Amino acid sequence: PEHYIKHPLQNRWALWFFKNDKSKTWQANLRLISKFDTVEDFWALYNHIQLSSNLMPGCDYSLFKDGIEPMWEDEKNKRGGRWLITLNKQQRRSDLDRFWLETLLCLIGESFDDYSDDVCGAVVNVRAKGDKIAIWTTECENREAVTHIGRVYKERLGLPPKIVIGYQSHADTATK
Amino acid sequence: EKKRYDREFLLGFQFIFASMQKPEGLPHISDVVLD
Ligand SMILES: C[n+]1cn([C@@H]2O[C@H](COP(=O)(O)OP(=O)(O)OP(=O)(O)O)[C@@H](O)[C@H]2O)c2nc(N)[nH]c(=O)c21
Repeated sequence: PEHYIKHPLQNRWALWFFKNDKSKTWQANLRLISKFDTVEDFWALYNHIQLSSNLMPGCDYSLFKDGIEPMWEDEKNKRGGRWLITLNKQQRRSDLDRFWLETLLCLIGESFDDYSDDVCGAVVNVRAKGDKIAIWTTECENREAVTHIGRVYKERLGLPPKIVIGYQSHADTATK
Repeated sequence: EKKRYDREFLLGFQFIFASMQKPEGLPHISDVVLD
């Protein structure tokens, strides 16, 4: 074990936590948990943190490439958007953790081939009205990349017909 | 060469010893970072 060689990731990633406290400005509620850049260090982190399904409503996890803040305002996000799925109440226990882990594996495994460079990160929102999972990409008008990421992501999630997936620019989200 | 990994490869590492060593320097976030 003292000579074990870890398996490198293409990118260094940062895992963030968001705590719901409406008294604070939104970014003030972000907390960096840790960063990693190997397969084994990914699992060491994942294996020592709470499952998404056990977070308090109003909290988030986000996994973003090192140097990209998990917010619309980042240079790498402001022209981008997200591939979003929304779950119902029953699906929190049956699917949220599985879908989130699959999302993490798509990110760290660079599953979108020559378009994985358009990936910024992913977010899971634990919400009473319906949990959300999304992959954030860097440019909504990189339509080849957006298509490829969306198509592969949906296949990897294995979504049933009742859980749909769509893309939205952050500019449109911010303006609602 | 880009470092690309399929899901089965990644999952195979989840419980090897290196993946069970608690990371250093974690913040104290109750019920999030499991201590
Ligand atoms: C991702 N994000 C969320 N917020 C704030 O958090 C609020 C809630 O954003 P939310 O992503 O937490 O969704 P929620 O399910 O709680 O509610 P929804 O608006 O009905 O979809 C947004 O309206 C913003 O005020 C954000 N505020 C800033 N400045 N930048 C961000 O990246 C950002």
